Amino acid sequence: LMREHAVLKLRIIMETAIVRYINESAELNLSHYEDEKEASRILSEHGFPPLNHTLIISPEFASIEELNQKALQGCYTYILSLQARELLIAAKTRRVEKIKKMQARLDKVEQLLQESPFPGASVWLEEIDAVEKAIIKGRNTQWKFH
Amino acid sequence: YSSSETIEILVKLKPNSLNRIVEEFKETEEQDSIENFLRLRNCLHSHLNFVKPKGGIIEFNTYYEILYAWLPYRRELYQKRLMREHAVLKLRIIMETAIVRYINESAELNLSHYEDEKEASRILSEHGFPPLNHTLIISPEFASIEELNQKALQGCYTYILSLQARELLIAAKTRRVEKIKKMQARLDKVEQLLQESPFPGASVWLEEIDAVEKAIIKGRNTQWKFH
Amino acid sequence: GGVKCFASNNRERKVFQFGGYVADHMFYHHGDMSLNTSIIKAAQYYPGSSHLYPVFIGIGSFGSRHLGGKDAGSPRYISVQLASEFIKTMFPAEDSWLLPYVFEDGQRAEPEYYVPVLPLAIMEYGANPSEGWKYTTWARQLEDILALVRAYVDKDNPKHELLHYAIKHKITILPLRPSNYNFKGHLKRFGQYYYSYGTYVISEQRNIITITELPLRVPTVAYIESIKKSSNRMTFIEEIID
Amino acid sequence: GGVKCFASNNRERKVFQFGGYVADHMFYHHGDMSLNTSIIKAAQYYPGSSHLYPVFIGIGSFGSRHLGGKDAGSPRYISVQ
Amino acid sequence: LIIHGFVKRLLTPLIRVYEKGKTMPVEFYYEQEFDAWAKKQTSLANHTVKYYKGLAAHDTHEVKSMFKHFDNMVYTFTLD
DNA sequence: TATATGTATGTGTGTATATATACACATATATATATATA
DNA sequence: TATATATATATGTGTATATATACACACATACATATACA
Repeated sequence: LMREHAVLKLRIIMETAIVRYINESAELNLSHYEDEKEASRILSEHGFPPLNHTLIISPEFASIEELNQKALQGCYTYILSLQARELLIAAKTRRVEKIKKMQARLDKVEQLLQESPFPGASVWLEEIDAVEKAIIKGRNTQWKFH
Repeated sequence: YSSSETIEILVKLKPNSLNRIVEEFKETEEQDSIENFLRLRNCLHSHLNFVKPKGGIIEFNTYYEILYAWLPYRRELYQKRLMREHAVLKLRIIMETAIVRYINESAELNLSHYEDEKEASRILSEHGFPPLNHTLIISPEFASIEELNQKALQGCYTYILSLQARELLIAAKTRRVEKIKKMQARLDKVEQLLQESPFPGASVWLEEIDAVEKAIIKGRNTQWKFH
Repeated sequence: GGVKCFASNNRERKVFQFGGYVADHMFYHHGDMSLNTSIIKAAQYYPGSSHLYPVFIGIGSFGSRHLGGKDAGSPRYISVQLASEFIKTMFPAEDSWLLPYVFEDGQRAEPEYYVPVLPLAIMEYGANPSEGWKYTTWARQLEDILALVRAYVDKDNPKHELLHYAIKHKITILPLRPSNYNFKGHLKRFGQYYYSYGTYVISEQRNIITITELPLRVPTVAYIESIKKSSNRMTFIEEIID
Repeated sequence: GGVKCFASNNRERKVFQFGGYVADHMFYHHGDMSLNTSIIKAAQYYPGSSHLYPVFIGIGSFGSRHLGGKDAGSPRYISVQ
Repeated sequence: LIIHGFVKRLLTPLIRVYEKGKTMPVEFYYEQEFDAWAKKQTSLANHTVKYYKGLAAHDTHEVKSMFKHFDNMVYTFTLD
């Protein structure tokens, strides 16, 4: 639950730069610049956060210290590697509702970190129920899962 | 007393027995009395019975027949690879010399204003962009040349719509223009290779003979370890 | 290696091909015959097998009760498959990122342990020797274990704080019986141990006793050959038919 | 299967692991012992061997002249790339 | 006979590690020694670790360099 | 002459270590076996 | 010395079967060694 809370905050921070870049790249006009260093300079001169995109989007075996330790110290690869398919209005709408769903999930994670007796007490009841009905459905099919 | 790669066998004779071998094991012109005695020759007797394409046995009488049956397959395979390369190079020139003009006209075109892929493909069909099949051009895996020119012009604008904003920069423009120049120089070289004597693709095969020869020489020197 | 192999689609493999996979990617440094035997006995499922909840679904001939599971096929014949939803529910994927791993030769291979949702070490069977020690378990009821973990975790269960007191002071409240699933004899607790009983059926009109059940984990042909070597018993029976 | 197996990096594997690969991805419908024997003998190189220009480099003990290549290692031991 | 030097043994590597560029490998005889070694490193991106399961996995140049130093690597048991 | 009483064997489970064997198919070579010659 | 057998080996790509050994411990079967005698 601590890992999920950290990754959700970091991904909210990541996408609420991409959406305003889609809003402001029509007149930012990145097609005018020479190479990616000038582009990274002019992106940092308008307040976009430098991010480690290959570890925000895929935390594999990173502990939470090396998650909040080396992920805000990246570059502008998250914003310079966008396809032109992404710049349409339906993709903006989908990113907005995905930001809303991640905000709701972050609220649920902080709500069930504090429960009694220990954090994550209802989740383990749900996994008890799922394992029990999977054992029943495997016993009914001679362990063949038809 | 032999090593792991060199023969050294040692016999020992009974005393005063070199003389009695020669009357027992007679020397013909084809082999010596010792080589009759110590089993030291053999005949190289061949059975050149192979299978052919589309199955079934085939049976040759000499190694020259196998070589003369082998040569035309390599000849026509060179002709096939050069014609396939010619088709793919024309189609890739056609693909990238529209990416260049989309990069040049993206500011005037204002792609962010449009709603989805339908309206974007419609507004890209009106400004003279060719519909292409991006997957068959980037990876023509096993497509024959009729398949390659039959389903190529029957696609959409996915080649232009998965462009990253990384490659709307000016060094990327210089890079794409010089690789288009290299592709059309390669296309001129290919259509010049399709004409030469005695059959198309006769210099590339000599180059590959020399490459196979130097790789075999390197392998024979390194005890086939290729260090 | 089975979670890693069958990820894309749950397509069947052979036993020796899956064994080659799990010897390549999990850095196994031993022979192949023992690994293939381990895969075979990890896939088996019959009344009286070691595993009550196997990792794999076995496809082919995987042996029977009668020869004790020693009558399977060769590994070029039989197939395995990942029991995907049981493996998904018991061993969750988002938990496996947060485990200590074993390194062979530099690279990650496999965890130090899995931490399942249920205490799977007391839910199955086993009988091994080793160096110095012996291992032997008899599996518990599923319902007892579910009642224990729901008494620990759930706060609206009326045996919650009693069970917390029992954990504090090392006493027992809730029962924990042996598993009689797929077993048709009967279990009796006498003193300090349980005994398991098979079922006969007698008829003096024909001098026939009909055995209809053997005790837990008794192979059939081993039992029948064991009853034929005791000449104290052979003096009373004439003919034995399976 | 060997062109496809050693594509990314040419790291060597055991003979039984490569045999499992080529029986999986090339749809080999036979036993596993003769496939491993063919992978062993398709990589040997000594004076008087069958193949003068072998497909594979063999890493281990692959037999000698003195037994006709019949004294190689088991596939558990030796490797090819 | 264990008193008077009759039981002997060779001594072979279990892991050899090959540095890029250099011409001498690092030989470890126990597995935990190599594990404690390899955990100490920070960049093992260009080393090739070779595990030698049985002794018949040893290549030709390796067996040549092990048989040039044969009596260098035989040991003898002394009874306490 | 029955009784115990301390001996000795003996399979059996999982995870290891190292091996063994029958058969098909073509053709060239072989080494001893065989008539009848006498 | 001859004409004549019938069994015998080796090659690649195939078809099938196997077996000792280590390690712990509860359990089963085989005496056998006495100790009163009888």
